[PDB]
Amino acid sequence: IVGGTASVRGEWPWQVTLHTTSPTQRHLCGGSIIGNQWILTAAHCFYGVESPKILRVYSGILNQAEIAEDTSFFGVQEIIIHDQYKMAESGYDIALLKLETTVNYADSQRPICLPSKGDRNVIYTDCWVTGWGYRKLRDKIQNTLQKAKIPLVTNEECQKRYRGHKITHKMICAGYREGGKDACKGDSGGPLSCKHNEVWHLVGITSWGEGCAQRERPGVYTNVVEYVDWILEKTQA
Repeated sequence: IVGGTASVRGEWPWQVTLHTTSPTQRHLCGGSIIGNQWILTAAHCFYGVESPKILRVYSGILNQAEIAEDTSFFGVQEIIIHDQYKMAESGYDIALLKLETTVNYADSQRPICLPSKGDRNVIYTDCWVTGWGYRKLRDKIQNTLQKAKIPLVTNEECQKRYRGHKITHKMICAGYREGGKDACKGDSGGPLSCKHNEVWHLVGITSWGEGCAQRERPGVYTNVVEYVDWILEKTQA
């Protein structure tokens, strides 16, 4: 996260840190608890990932330092990547991780509400992007979970900033005209949480951007509401 600040412990209880154990353990991507056995994240986070066996999901984490060899984690039973996914910039950057065991909800770990189709007319004015990603294009994974408040921009406005791309209605962007605050490498798969009516909704999934926090380059996110039918289909046994 560029231009953000340290999060308060338990402030984003749905935020998880997805680790890979290969070659050695490290943070791979962010993700969001949306069900007792489900994490919603980004499809492009599994590039090169041949098996879910090398994945570990850690919930209720503030500092990466809290994660040690003796720290409990959730194994991943199945990685579900949208069948239309090809690459982040072309959209459909969404994936579900079916956990081997169920998450016991508590103040430190709880699900974020999925957006409602009836709220695509709502104007989210309190949205935040979170993660342990880079604080600078050329950086490294951060210890403390960072947060940054970023305004949503219309897709028409976003398209104007990415003329070489096709910003579809299945994407949603957030950023400041002058840049300065944005998600970055390592934040991928993380949530774009927006508080509406005293309730937090998973509006977007951190996906991509032209570098990080540059002026006139809004961050691009997977427009979650466009995937609620997909999520239901893929999670409904």
